[PDB]
Amino acid sequence: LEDPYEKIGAELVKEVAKKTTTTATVLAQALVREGLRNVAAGANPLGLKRGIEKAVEKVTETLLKGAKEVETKEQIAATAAISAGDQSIGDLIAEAMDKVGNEGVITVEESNTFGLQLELTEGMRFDKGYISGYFVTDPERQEAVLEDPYILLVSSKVSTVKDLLPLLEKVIGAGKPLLIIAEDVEGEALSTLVVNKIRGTFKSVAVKAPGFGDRRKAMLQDMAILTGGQVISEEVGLTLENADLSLLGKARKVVVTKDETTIVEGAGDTDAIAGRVAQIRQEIENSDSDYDREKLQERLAKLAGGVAVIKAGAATEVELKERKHRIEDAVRNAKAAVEEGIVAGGGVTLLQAAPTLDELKLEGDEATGANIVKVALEAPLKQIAFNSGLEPGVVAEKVRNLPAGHGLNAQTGVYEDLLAAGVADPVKVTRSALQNAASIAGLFLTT
Amino acid sequence: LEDPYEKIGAELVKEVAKKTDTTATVLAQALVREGLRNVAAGANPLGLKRGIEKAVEKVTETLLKGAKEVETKEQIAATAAISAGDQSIGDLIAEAMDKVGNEGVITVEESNTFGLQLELTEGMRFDKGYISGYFVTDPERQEAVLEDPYILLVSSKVSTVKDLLPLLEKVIGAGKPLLIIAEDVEGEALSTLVVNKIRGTFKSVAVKAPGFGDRRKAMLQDMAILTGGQVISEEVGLTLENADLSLLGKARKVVVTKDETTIVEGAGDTDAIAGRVAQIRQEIENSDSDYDREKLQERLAKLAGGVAVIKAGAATEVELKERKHRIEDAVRNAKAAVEEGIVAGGGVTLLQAAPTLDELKLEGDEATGANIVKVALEAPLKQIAFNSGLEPGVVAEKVRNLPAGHGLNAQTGVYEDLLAAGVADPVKVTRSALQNAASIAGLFLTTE
Ligand SMILES: [Mg+2]
Repeated sequence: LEDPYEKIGAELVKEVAKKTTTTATVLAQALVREGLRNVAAGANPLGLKRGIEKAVEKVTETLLKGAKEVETKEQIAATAAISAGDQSIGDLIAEAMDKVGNEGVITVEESNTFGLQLELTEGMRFDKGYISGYFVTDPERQEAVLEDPYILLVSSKVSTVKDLLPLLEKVIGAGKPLLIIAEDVEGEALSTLVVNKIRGTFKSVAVKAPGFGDRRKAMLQDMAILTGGQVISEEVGLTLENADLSLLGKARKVVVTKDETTIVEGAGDTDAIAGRVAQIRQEIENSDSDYDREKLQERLAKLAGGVAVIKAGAATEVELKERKHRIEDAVRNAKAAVEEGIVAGGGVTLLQAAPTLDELKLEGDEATGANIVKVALEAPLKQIAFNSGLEPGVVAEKVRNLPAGHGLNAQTGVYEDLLAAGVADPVKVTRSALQNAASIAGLFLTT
Repeated sequence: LEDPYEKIGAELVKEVAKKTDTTATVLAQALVREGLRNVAAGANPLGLKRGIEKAVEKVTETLLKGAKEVETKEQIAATAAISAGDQSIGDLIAEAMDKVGNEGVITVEESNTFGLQLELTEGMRFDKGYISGYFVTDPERQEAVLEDPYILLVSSKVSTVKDLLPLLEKVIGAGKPLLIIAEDVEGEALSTLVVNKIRGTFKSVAVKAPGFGDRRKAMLQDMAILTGGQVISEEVGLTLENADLSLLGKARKVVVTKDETTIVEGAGDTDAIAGRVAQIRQEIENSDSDYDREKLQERLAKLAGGVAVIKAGAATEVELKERKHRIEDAVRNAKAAVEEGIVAGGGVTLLQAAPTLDELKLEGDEATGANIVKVALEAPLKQIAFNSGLEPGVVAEKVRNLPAGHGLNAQTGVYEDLLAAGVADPVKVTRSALQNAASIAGLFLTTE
């Protein structure tokens, strides 16, 4: 017996949570559900809202405090282990993470041998995707992939053709593909690119150069040095209309997604790349302004860290797929666990955070909004036990009474330390999930 | 044969000219002495003045009308190079106007490298200066300049001393200066900030946040993102007690004048910024009001625009100051050309304008007031002829006649096209000079 009016809300919250999950939705649905219930009893939608927010801030802290850290390769490997359901894969990720460090570029690649192989190379990644989604090549992943690409680096906009075709020709005359990173690519240069690309006459991609202004020119310089090319900036005697392939950097493979370009390989001497690396260590030392050291460490990281490449073997392209996926997922989990740490999954951490909300003194509407969150904190667990075909109220009461870290495991069915068991979660994820559920829920009780 | 009187008065005028704003001074003197003779011949002040005012208008629409427009990077470049006495400069500014766009912010600082530098960075200028002039650090330029500051955004009034202590404590702890932008900064809060600045204890500036109510609160948030800071509010974010330096935003430099605040190089995540600019473009499209719309789009033009910096090849001395104040003039002066156009430089475009006065209602005293104007229009060129040592009336008569758009030069001594010959003024400038003079003259007539 579910109230029609609540059901219609339920579905409006779900159809939203989609766009911005399973935890977050079930968690939102609960919040909104208790929301409408108290809004109907004459309660300020706003007061219930701010009250929720305070509750969520407080639970957040409590979750970040009571979070098991993940630092040793050994631990790290275990986290990735779970995320992929394979010890072999987690160890290879932990290896890679150790080599290039937790925050390093770790891509995964379709090897033709079989098994699982780790290789390191140079390259870097920046948060700038393709200009047009028409530059795409693997529709399912929504990525463009160039192979043995020439790299055009331009410190201005590109929109004419009169300066493009000189270069373009000389590049198709090599039967090589091309990545161009410029201030921007505007139509007549964007369309000549996207078009020749479908004609199949010319494969390529265009990406907005990262940053703004002068730092932007230094990051293009960076890329030239890490690619073996020279930045095209007519301001210093280097015409676009006049450029032999000599001015373009090369690499092994480029990969552009909706928001990040990855170059893999080089591309400039070990000398030059060392030179740049040092010079940047210099600026770092000779600066007393913290911003520039931030942005410098940043440039350094990409330039110095290089790229870890995980190689996977297979025979069905579908397996190659499922594999690439599984690994990629384990990476992002690994990285997230190394940042706020890790916590018992199963929705137990959340349901056992509820009693932290008594340390909170609020009055009326903001106090109810707090107690609403307190009830929602159990939704994820209760929801799981329901799919498990167990008794929601009943499981919420057999867990509300157990050691901090133990609850229902729907794999075995055996109430145990869920952390032990490898039912865990990166706490970033549990904290994100609550926060969104609480924005969504807030917005609802207000619009 | 100078008149001790007209002399004693031309002199008095020159001083009232050195007040705000020299073409105007010669104009104002010409209007006043001519205006005096006539007053000393019966003619009424109020009458002549009123007349001058109406006579100036006419000369205005006319000067606007005879305006060679400027759009292109060529033209624009050309203008600034004149007003700067360099063509590197001209270009460098025309360039600077290419990038940040035409009505964007273009800052000039004195650097220590040699080649005048164009750096683009994130940043912002808004229309509010220092709450108090005691924050001034360069007393010549009436400016407060702050290096590597920590910026504080507060959507409420700051008055209370105690409220800030826990934050100020932490900022003195870093040797960094602080720019505070609140609803206001008054009372013991204000004096405390000031006292400390005089002492040397602590380097700050306090500025009022722009606009009102909601719309102010939104711009604050804009400043927040552009800087990496978050707006301290008592409705979303937390109290001013137990605040962290991570809350503060930062930038390479803040310039606060009597009128304005520039934030150079905000320390914000370039993509955080981009994202917000997005949020605004959306708001614009969803906007139900053509008013709500123009506001949003200038907010947007501030974020996305950033700030052109120009560094002054130095090496090495007081020249770096002069050199700065010139580059600056060449900038407000190109921004000005574009906006209204250019005209016959020299003292010319003004002269040839007088023939536009006759189309008025030449009646009584106001008839004469206007007749005074047609006279002073000669003044500009007059003075110049007086320098290279010519015959005012002769040079003046000849030029008075030469086909619309030609006149004499200074280095050139050639009655040739002077626009082409490269000698010109922003209309606006020329229009302002006359308008000002008349306003001076305006006094000497009514008052003693
Ligand atoms: Mg300066």
